[PDB]
Amino acid sequence: EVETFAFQAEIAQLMSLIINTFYSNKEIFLRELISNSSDALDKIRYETLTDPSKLDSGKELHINLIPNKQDRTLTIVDTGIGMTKADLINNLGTIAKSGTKAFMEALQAGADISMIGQFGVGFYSAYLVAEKVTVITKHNDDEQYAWESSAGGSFTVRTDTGEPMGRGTKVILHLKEDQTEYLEERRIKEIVKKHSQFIGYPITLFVE
Ligand SMILES: CCNC(=O)c1n[nH]c(-c2cc(Cl)c(O)cc2O)c1N1CCNCC1
Repeated sequence: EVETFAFQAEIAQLMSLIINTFYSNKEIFLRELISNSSDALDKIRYETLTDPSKLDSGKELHINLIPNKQDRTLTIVDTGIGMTKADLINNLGTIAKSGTKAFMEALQAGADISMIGQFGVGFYSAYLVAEKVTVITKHNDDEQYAWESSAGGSFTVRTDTGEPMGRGTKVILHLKEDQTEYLEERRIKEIVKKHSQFIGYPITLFVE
């Protein structure tokens, strides 16, 4: 059923640095998420170039944004390659330990946090606005899993006999009391227009 994993020390440190460092420009989280989705869609597209069956689990490659003012979530869905359980345990497909190192040094030499994605650990910026992050993922070569954490040095993984998804990744953000602007139509379109206007895949913003 539910396995529990400790973050490597370095991720745990990045996460804490992200949660505590005073830093106003929290909007970038959306850009790192959308850009992760796009990377993952590149990958299923690439793979399909040589094997068309790769797309049997769905041929539309797209990114939806789904706010929910009632649950206080913002969900980013994509029809990318997805991750296996191994990928979810191994820092969500990232090279997060070396990447946290280069980010740490960079930060001490005058990066700011908005530059997190140049170090390959953009996922973690989700913790700028979310108290808890659940990732659901289905890869063609594995079953559906949900990865979850509220930081604090640990994460969980479990099989998701929830809503089958076909193929993709779904990042539900459970937003902090004071970051509900990220749930407003007006405010999301603005961030997508500003940081994510040249993404090679349709982005749909759902309405409620
Ligand atoms: C090994 C093949 N799978 C993937 O690469 C993958 N599948 N889904 C994602 C993904 C990860 C995050 Cl954090 C996200 O917000 C969206 C994604 O699609 C993936 N990424 C995106 C790039 N960083 C590594 C994990």
